[PDB]
Amino acid sequence: MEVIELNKCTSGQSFEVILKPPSDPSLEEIQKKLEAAEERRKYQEAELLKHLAE
Amino acid sequence: MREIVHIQAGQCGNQIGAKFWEVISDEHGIDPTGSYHGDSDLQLERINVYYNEATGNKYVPRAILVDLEPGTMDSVRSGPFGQIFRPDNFVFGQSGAGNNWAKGHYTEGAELVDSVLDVVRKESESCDCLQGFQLTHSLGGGTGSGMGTLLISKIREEYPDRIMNTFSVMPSPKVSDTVVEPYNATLSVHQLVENTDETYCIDNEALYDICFRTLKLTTPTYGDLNHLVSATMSGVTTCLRFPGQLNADLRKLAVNMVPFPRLHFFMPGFAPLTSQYRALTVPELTQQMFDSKNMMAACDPRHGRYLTVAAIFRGRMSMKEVDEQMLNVQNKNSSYFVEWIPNNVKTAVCDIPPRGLKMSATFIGNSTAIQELFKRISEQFTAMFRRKAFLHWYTGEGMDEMEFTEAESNMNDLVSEYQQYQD
Amino acid sequence: MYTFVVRDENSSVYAEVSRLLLATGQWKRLRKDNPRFNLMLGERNRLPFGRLGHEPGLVQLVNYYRGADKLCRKASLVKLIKTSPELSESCTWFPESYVIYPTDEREVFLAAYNRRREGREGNVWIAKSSAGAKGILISSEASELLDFIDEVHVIQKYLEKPLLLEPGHRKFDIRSWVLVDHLYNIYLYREGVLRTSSEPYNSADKTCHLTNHCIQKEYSKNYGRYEEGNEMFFEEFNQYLMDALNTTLENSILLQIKHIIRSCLMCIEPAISTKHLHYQSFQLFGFDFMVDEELKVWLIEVNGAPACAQKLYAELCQGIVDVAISSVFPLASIFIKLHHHH
Amino acid sequence: MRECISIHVGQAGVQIGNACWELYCLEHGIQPDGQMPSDKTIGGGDDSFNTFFSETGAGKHVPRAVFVDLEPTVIDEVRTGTYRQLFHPEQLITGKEDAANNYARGHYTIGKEIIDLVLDRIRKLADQCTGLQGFLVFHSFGGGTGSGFTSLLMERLSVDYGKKSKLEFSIYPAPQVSTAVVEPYNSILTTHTTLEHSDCAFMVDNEAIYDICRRNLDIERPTYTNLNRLISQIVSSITASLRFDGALNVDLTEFQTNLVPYPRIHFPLATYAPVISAEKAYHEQLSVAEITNACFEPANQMVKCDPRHGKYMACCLLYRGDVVPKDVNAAIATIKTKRSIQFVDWCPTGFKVGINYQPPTVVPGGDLAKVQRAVCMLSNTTAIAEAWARLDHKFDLMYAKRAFVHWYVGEGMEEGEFSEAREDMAALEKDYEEVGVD
Ligand SMILES: Nc1nc2c(ncn2[C@@H]2O[C@H](COP(=O)(O)OP(=O)(O)OP(=O)(O)O)[C@@H](O)[C@H]2O)c(=O)[nH]1
Ligand SMILES: Nc1ncnc2c1ncn2[C@@H]1O[C@H](COP(=O)(O)OP(=O)(O)CP(=O)(O)O)[C@@H](O)[C@H]1O
Ligand SMILES: Nc1nc2c(ncn2[C@@H]2O[C@H](COP(=O)(O)OP(=O)(O)O)[C@@H](O)[C@H]2O)c(=O)[nH]1
Ligand SMILES: [Ca+2]
Ligand SMILES: [Ca+2]
Ligand SMILES: [Ca+2]
Ligand SMILES: [Mg+2]
Ligand SMILES: [Mg+2]
Ligand SMILES: [Mg+2]
Repeated sequence: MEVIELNKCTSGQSFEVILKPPSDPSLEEIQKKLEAAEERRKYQEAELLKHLAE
Repeated sequence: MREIVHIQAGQCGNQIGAKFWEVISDEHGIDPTGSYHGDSDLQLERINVYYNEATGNKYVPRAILVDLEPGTMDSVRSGPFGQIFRPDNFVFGQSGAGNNWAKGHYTEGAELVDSVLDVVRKESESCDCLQGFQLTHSLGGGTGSGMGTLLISKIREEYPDRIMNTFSVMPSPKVSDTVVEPYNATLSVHQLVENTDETYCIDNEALYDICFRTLKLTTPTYGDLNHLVSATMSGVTTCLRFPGQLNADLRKLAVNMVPFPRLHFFMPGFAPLTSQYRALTVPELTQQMFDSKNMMAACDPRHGRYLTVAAIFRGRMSMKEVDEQMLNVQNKNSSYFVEWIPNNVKTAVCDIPPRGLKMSATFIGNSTAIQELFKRISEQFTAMFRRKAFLHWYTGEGMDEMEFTEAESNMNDLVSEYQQYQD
Repeated sequence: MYTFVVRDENSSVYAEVSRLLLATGQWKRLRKDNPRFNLMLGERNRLPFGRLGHEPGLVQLVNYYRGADKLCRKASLVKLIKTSPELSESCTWFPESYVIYPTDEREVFLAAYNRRREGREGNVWIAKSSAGAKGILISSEASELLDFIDEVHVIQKYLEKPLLLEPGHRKFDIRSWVLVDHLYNIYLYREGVLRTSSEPYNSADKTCHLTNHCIQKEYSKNYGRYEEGNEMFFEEFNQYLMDALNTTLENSILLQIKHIIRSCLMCIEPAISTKHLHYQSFQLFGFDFMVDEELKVWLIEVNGAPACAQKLYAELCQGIVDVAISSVFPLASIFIKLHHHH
Repeated sequence: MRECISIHVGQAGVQIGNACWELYCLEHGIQPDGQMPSDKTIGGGDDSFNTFFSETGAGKHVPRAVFVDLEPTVIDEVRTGTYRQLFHPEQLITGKEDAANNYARGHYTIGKEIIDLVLDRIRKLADQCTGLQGFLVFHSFGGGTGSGFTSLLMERLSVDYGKKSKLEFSIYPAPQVSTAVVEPYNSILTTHTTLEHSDCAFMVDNEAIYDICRRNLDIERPTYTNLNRLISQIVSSITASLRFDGALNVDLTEFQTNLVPYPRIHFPLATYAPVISAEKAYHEQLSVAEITNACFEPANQMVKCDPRHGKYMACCLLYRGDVVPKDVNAAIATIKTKRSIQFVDWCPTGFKVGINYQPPTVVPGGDLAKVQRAVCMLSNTTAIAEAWARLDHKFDLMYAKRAFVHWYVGEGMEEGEFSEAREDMAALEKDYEEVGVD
């Protein structure tokens, strides 16, 4: 084993032990998605109200 | 504050609706005058779901009473809790509906429906955040069936984003008033298929058999039948009325219980059903709750498969033992639960038991076996419709035979849709 | 009422186990995709171990050890023996083997091959792999072996001096069935089988060199001459060792067999044990051994999904239910327990 | 000093956040009224605890936290709780009606109408930061708000705070305490949308916490209160390096550098020991070797899986209490000769170790006993993909029948998002198998 990067302070310490060496969408694009879903909800509600009007 | 607006329509709807308000007022500590006299803050934590608070800390049911004749509603106003209802919420005509879906839906009911919607609007306008509506009615008569489904269609038009829930009493020749009940029920079922999110199927055939075979009542009355309905309605609404994690509102219940929009017809069950001081253990509660003899729809669950199940236990008991027994029933009879909906059985526990019982359990099942109920109605419909028998009562109100043919095809489609997911 | 699922229809051993469980009246068979089971008779390939032990209120048990493939593959067994200090390359009961890819030990095999040919000693090797169903070449030329693989294989020293049964002057191999339960107890079935060659051993034809039951039934003219189905059981073999070599099966062979079984399974115990795991495993193994003319036992093969001898299906499968299944799910010895320190 | 902002979304995120900030105050000596007598710099300062707490002129230490829920009842508990004085109303955001366990309702329908308010309240906290380093986001997988609104919030945070790191504490669904049949849908929908926006996510399976509470705390039927007190202990040990003096995991960027070499594979497994019942009058205190050996037992992991049948990419040991490096290295040497610990070939076989001398703080009157030393291991092992396989299988069972899909389409979500999210999870499972299996 090899201990490296030992750092000590009043509240504790840290180190590393080695055992073996190795071998986004824009604001506009998000807004389009939210508005597209809202438009689909509006279309579904309009079809329902049309069905109820018949 | 997720308020529910309650509506009861017709003779059956007002009689079971009044008993429902009598039972849950007692559970929440509300006296016939609207004054709270309980001793637990759990009684009032979710009191606003069903009750408005008036002057003097009075609690007024958010309930609207509808009928096309004043008879039954006069009896309600003279009943035990008759004075608790808001007097302006009594909306009634004088002509009656003559056990005729057409009179309720198209002629007599159309003249009265606007005044009901005015009262519904007044109650909704005072809600902090209305979650939806619950309707109690029968399907075999004229007002509850015909005007009740008319009301549902108009409420959906005005409140399209709110949940619609019904307690719908299905007719049976064993407990029948008129021969046209299959006509009225078939016409109403198609309305429910389209315009409700959740419907508890309360079969008068099942209610009669339970009173006679189990409760040992040789001559059951409607009052005896309505005692089973009150207990069931109290149990299935427990999760809406008391603090809890599961199915705490009408929409989360629908999301848990309805995998396909049209298949939203539930088989309710209750335990215990005693013909009375003996203690009922958790294994006994769980086994009786799943027994077909405790179901309210007169359908054999072993003839179908459970899509979803909600179970509610009431009383002081071991939640560890409740979990073990609920897992036992599922693991014992796993063939009766569809495998393509994992963990489809949900369990709630409420510490407050119903009146007169230390422990109780309520069952809500979305089973494909409910198709037996619709098949039964469809057969009785066709037996008369093939000879156009008794149709003149309906064509005299402006209806055409084609509307009956379409209602017939619509319910046969519903039956075929249940059979699809049973295989 | 316990529940189980069947996911390997081709398993003759667990088709009998499933038949026995149903005959108890206390076990119910579910659909193969129903997750609410107590016992899974799993498939051989890509058993979904990651979906086991996540069912509330169900103690779940599976008939395979995840990770046991390290022992039950040709190339995996060679690497496991060489790289594990518990077994080491100085392992005396395993033939000198090398993993040759068509990690690679081409130069190491040729180094020992050149050392043998230079030393005028026996230099016969055998090439095989896990893809050989009824693909094996035995040769004394390393060039012929390396050219065959290119057309993952292993090449191990062919035991040129096997113990030959008389009459017949014929080769054999010993199959041992071993059951490891959920507590990692190692149970050796008291009944083994000698799968014998019916042809005389010729050190100058693969029918007299390969003792497989399929090869003897498809290429040997003497199939079933000396023993039925070219299968000699322990009672006759022990009687032969007494009459011919003045010794017993227990002393001359079985002590080494029990030592090898224990060594292999103890080596992989930390990697496969289900002691503190959310599900439990058991597994039936088929160990194959060779015996040389000096009564030394050599390990050749470990089978992870073995079949059984026809005469021994009923006894062994019943023993599986007794110590592996009913020990976890009790209802309402034919094994030798190889004791060890966990 | 660089500030960190905590965001708690939905019921699970809020209730876990309430348990964490209660524990933080106990650890830092902050009273329920916000006062901190040990803090000698009144009204300001850039100490390590100031990464999580701001200071008013009156000496109140205010959490850098936002609570968001689409239903008011859970956050109203924070408004009238023990630590109600820590927070001002601007930090507590409530809606009128929740997402009804529906990812699409939380993400599209309700999320569109409240996302700008939430970001404005977060902006108010960021404006108090001299050097904000990023966010810690607490939420469930299964709830409509925890799944649907979190993914929308995480997308917008990448837009408005492009350089900032974002870490997750995510509650993986378990039927023993779950409240919705569609939770596998919501889990996969939110993982797909959040995957490119999260730098490091600590998944906690409610099943593992439930059984640890039953087995090690002798709780017959654990409640959310039992679960969240244990979860807050694990969260505290994970964030302690941001709140105390030290040299390991001292900023959010170091979490990715130390635990996440492959960006998509950013779900470290947490293992915690020891969990000891406070009901036991006297318990034998476990040594460094014993608690370190317990980090390799599946019974102590936040997700039940088998690290023996995977490969490690990184491993951190976070100790609290009476621990010195000599005993850690002696424990590691013994463990390596008994345990199946395989690292991928392109990574060194080793452990980054951090020790904080202050032993763990337990909530007075809680279920957890005070111990002399404890450890939380954070290991990026491919074995955690077993949790994805379980989740994806349940998804496949329901989606093959389109069960419950109409609830999501009714909220404006396209059905193609289901298969798109599932294809992403399929590619994720394939990544883990390519890394951890030969
Ligand atoms: N560990 C833990 N899990 C919780 C807690 N609360 C809820 N959960 C889990 O979270 C999932 C449900 O999500 P919730 O957070 O309750 O739902 P939500 O985020 O409020 O979203 P909606 O209510 O649908 O609007 C289930 O799997 C619960 O088991 C909690 O306090 N602690
Ligand atoms: N190193 C060796 N020395 C001598 N003979 C050997 C040998 N390796 C194999 N044999 C012979 O060749 C036969 C086939 O070997 P192998 O172990 O490949 O069988 P197999 O895997 O094809 C079927 P099984 O799974 O039942 O063992 C053995 O039964 C044995 O008789
Ligand atoms: N369970 C129950 N069923 C009833 C009651 N009253 C009527 N019914 C049933 O309801 C149907 C008659 O409809 P009814 O409500 O009386 O007609 P309406 O007033 O026009 O709605 C028949 O199937 C009856 O069996 C009652 O009090 N309880
Ligand atoms: Ca008129
Ligand atoms: Ca200060
Ligand atoms: Ca980013
Ligand atoms: Mg009547
Ligand atoms: Mg083989
Ligand atoms: Mg919520």
